[PDB]
Amino acid sequence: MGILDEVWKHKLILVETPDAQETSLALETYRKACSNGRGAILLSVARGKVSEGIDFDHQYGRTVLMIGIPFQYTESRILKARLEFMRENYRIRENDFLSFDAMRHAAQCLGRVLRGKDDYGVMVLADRRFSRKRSQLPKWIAQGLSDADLNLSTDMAISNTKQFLRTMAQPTDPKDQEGVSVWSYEDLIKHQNSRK
Amino acid sequence: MKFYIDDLPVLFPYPKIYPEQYNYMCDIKKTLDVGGNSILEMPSGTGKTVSLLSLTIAYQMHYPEHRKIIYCSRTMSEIEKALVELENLMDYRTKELGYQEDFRGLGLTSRK
Amino acid sequence: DSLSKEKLLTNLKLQQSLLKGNKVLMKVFQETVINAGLPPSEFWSTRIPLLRAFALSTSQKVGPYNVLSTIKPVNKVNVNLSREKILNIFENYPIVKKAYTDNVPKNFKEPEFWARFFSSKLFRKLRGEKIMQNDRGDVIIDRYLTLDQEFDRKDDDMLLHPVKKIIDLDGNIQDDPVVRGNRPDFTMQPGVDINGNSDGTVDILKGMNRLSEKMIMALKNEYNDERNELKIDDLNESYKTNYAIIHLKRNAHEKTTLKVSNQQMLQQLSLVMDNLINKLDLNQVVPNNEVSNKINKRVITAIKINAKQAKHNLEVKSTLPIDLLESCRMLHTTCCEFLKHFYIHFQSGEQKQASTVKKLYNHLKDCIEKL
Amino acid sequence: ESPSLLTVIIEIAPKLWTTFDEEGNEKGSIIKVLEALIVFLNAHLAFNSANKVAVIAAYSQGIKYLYPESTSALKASRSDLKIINSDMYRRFRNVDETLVEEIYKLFELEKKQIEQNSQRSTLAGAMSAGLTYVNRISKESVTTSLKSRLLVLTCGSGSSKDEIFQYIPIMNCIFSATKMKCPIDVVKIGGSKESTFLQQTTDATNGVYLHVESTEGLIQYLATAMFIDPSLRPIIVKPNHGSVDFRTSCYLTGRVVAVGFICSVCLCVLSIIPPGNKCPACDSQFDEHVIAKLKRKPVVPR
Amino acid sequence: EERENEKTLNDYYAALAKKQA
Amino acid sequence: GGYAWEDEIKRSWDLVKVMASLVASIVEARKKRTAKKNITPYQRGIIRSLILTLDCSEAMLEKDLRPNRHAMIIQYAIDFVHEFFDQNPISQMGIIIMRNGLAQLVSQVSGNPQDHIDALKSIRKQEPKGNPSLQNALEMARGLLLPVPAHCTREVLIVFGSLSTTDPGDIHQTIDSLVSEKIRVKVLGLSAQVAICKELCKATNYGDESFYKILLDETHLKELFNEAVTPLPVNKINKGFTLVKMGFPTRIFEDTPTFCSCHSKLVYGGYFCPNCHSKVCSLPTVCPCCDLMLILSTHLARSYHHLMPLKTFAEVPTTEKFRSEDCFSCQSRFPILKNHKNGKLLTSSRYRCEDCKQEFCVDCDVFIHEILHNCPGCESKPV
Ligand SMILES: [Zn+2]
Ligand SMILES: [Zn+2]
Ligand SMILES: [Zn+2]
Ligand SMILES: [Zn+2]
Ligand SMILES: [Zn+2]
Repeated sequence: MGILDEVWKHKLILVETPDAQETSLALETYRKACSNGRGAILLSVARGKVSEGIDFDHQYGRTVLMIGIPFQYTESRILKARLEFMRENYRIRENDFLSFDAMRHAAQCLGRVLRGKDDYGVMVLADRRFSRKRSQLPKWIAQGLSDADLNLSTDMAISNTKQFLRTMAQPTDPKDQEGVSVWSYEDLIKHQNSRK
Repeated sequence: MKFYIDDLPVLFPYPKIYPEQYNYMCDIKKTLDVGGNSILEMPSGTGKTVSLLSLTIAYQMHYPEHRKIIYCSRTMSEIEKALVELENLMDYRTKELGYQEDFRGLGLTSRK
Repeated sequence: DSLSKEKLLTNLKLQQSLLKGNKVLMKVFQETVINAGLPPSEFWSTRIPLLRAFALSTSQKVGPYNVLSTIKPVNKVNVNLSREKILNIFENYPIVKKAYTDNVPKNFKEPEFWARFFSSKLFRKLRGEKIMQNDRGDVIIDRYLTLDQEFDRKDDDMLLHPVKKIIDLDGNIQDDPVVRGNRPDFTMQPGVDINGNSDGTVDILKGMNRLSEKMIMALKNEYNDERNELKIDDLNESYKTNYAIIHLKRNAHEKTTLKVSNQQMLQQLSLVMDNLINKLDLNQVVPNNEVSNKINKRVITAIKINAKQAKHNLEVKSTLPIDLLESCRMLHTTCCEFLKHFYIHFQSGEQKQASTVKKLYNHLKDCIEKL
Repeated sequence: ESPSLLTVIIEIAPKLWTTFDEEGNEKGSIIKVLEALIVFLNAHLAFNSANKVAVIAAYSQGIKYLYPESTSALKASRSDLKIINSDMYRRFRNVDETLVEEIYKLFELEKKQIEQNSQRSTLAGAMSAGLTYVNRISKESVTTSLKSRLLVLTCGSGSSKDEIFQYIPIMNCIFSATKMKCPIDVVKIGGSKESTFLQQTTDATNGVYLHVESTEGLIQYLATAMFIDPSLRPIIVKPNHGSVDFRTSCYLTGRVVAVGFICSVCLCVLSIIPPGNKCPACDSQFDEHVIAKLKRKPVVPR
Repeated sequence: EERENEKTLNDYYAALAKKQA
Repeated sequence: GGYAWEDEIKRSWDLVKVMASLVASIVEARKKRTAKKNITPYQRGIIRSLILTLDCSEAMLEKDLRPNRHAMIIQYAIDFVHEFFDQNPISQMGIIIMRNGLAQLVSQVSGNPQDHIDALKSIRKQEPKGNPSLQNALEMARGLLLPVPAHCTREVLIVFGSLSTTDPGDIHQTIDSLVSEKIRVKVLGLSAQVAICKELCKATNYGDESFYKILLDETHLKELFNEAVTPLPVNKINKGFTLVKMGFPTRIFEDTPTFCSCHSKLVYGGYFCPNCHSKVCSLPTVCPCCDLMLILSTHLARSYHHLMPLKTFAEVPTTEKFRSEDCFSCQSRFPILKNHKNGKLLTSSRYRCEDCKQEFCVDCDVFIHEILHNCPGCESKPV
């Protein structure tokens, strides 16, 4: 349908191949293209090789476009047997366990975008079924997720992303973060004395 | 920096520290003094690996038991990242203490 | 490299092309280099930035990009093929240039070649489209399909190289070599046909990854790091400015090419006191009709001087005809160019080029004689 | 057409005026220049109903506004002294009475502490204060489209030479006046024919420079040359003779600079290479190679 | 005329080529 | 299972629910004054060679800035050229635009702002399009800044609007070449923080990350454009302190038109060169006949206020006994300024100077520091 042709005008497209060597070459190509400002997009499996271990700090992140909830193939016999075992032995519901596993894979996908509090990047989740799963997110992502963003469409999500990227492209105030977001040794000593 | 938690001196290899990191060291030291299992979730982005390595190396050196540290990760790449952070931590510890103490740290992977 | 001063001075063809392109500089050039005998190296010595600008106007090229993705039709459909589009097709896809070299001067003309190529399966493969056997392709172009796959295989040879262990995804699956867990299902695996063979949708993924790698490695030409990568720069100390500070001494020397006592100070001050108390007659300001004559004469003479200067202050009109005015203008231009070269060689301060200074002095004497 | 603000900067230095009185045959020329200024201000207020007048006196120990009075002085006050006759125009009478009362107060202050002698002339500070007052009245905009004009009445008297410490403040005043389109007119009453800084002030800010030697007949000069209203500036030519070269003085020798060398850091002007290869005002060690290139003699065959 | 100017530059280039020759 | 219409009415008028406002304004005013406390006489390179790189690609077609990006960037660049040549007269400037993957040079590096104004007016009519190339623009800036003398600081200003760029070759080699040539690049981004621009600004400014500026709105764009007319503070490691040989021409006066030596046209006025006696049209320019910098004293005079700045005026304490009831250089009476009923003389509008201890109003505080650059109280002090 020619979507990728429009994508090629801005960012290079790199896809996680099943071959691990070609995936590593694609990943280092993605990092090289993000470094020199050519701009690149990486398409990866949320349960694949790239989703585990590989981090996307600073320029290598800036957006985690999550296409849908990473649920497993539900009618696979191994997963159904494991779900029945979990229900019978630990009283864990099958839908609850499936939602937990998919949400933890989504969470580990979202956790790769940040390294350091100077880093920034948006986490967009493109499915209708994330909206009920706000509580199943990790606590810090839940704090970062405002209630007005739980049912966004595409257009105001794009506008909010543009406003966000304009907002933290500005230099932060050192006085706004001197002893509240990052501590010096003196701030640590002050907090130690305040605890006791 | 260098600071103290209870009676345990900690050599953090950065001049600045996140508050979540200090709470993380407090919780790990409480767990290791009690001696049980624990599940701790720092937010990503903050220096979880450097905090873990700093407190565990400080606990191993200062406390006389010199308990071994088994850092089980999920992938070889994360093993290498933990090794890099550990190398930076021990370089900082050598710089601060003025000497390289008797210390061995290695990563284990396959023959390939 | 090629942008150095001597390279631009020795570049005869680029100078000739700049001379052909420009028009106003030819009046200087044909009257100074040819008609006055100035060496062209001296002429282009003072115009080195102009030569560098003309070199960089044409030497630069656009960045590589997915030119075949931009090429789309618009029954009759038409596509516009720019020359730089053809060049980028050749650069990004050497298979198209290889098929161009052995066919266009040999068998059929270039528009027929591109008409055959856009109807071929090779174009669909290079565009990332899924190839289907129902399409006709082009029988001339499709002979290169196996050789295009050979080029794709050769492209993996110099692209494959060992990577750092931070992003070594190959070694992550080789960390446990004897793992024999449950086989991943068909969702975790590439698609297959009814016969179990590959459906070719992974081929377009490998093709676009190869295209991205080729674009990136095209930048890699002549045109301990893990510790730095893994360091948290926010937790480190903030950057401290090392800007130089200056302290200025204001005790300058005074400009070079009857002090009153306090008693007469107080006497004059008290005189002004009593003269302000007794009467400030403002009618005394009127001149005595004789000093006013001199004041008006001085002011009107100053006004006459300023107004004669500022009566007359795109160039202005000239009483000369255009022939004599242009002759005076080009003589002034070649005199100014000779003067500039003479002053450059005079203030250069090198004894090795004093003969050039003597020749330029003789040229200046000839300019005086011509004036 | 449009009203304008006439900010008069008169430099009543008792030493300068005493030297001017001793050089001339007459005495008490401060009275003559003050009454000529008062008549000129009356003429300016007669030019338009809405124009205003500012007067700042640059005395020995600072500056002091003469018209209008200080707001604290207005609130504290009114002993109406009879220096000016009360039968004149009240609009002129208020200005004249305020001016002469503040002249008497400032001269009583000068007599009070005449034992203290200061070598720091405050003409440039008074010019800066006048520019700030012009900015205040223009930005206040109680009268819309109010023009402005600075008149500087100074005396040289052949005693005070050119002062190098005033150069940067005068240039800053020049750029502030050029930014605000406020002409600066300078009248010099002294034996020294040329005042280079004030000539540059008049030339750069589209002002009029006028050097005179006799305080008598000064109102003719003021009403003829200095009465160029800002509305009629482009249609009236200026009698400012003696065009200035816009040069400057060398830092360590003091002479007016020819082709010269300036420091790349502090922009101090040097007519020669400084000794020790170090900048005098800036203390920056110059490279010996580049100054050897500057010291290189030109070439000629034998 | 531009054409005779180009002829003069071509003749100058030919003279230069003879100079290297 | 319901619908939107069956829900209760919005009642937007009910949602609107309704003195210490001066204190709330003055805390922000003091925070603004807090950021201006770090005033130091940093050495700044007065002689500059600023290459203005303007984006003219498809990202300028976005109308997120009124009316489109390209038109107001051209207008702000015109205003920036005027302000830059007003405050840095000696400095030269060249203009480069990026269009269709090719950097385009539109005006040579010259000290005449009128040529750059005409070039910008010529570029204003054409429609921007294409895909920008940071490497081509930086290479052409490197070529243009190559004949710049060592005393003159080499700077590149990039008004970059796109978020991605396409380069013919490696851009890190170009960054290393720019660092080796002592070229400082300041990039004014439009959309977001591009990593390559941040890295380029960090490397070319000796580890300074504050040279990558991103606007927020119209006023922030104007402030960022007005921030670039000030000369950049040079590094301590720079040892290019060289004497600059230059002349001060005398303004020649003649009613007869004569040929100028710079453009070979009939000019009434001019300035005869003090070294080689060749007249020039405008100043400051290098001499076309003897290659000497020809400036006036006023051209030097514009730049001492960067060399020594005025220390910022200190807000007076409320409880402190005020010296005067009116302003010093302004004589505007300071009002009571009762912010609340018991505020009394809270945040008194006097601004004491650190040297003369003279009080000034808000208009004098924002005038003596901006248009003037000298304290009238400090000059009225009889030292
Ligand atoms: Zn200096
Ligand atoms: Zn000219
Ligand atoms: Zn000259
Ligand atoms: Zn004021
Ligand atoms: Zn002061």
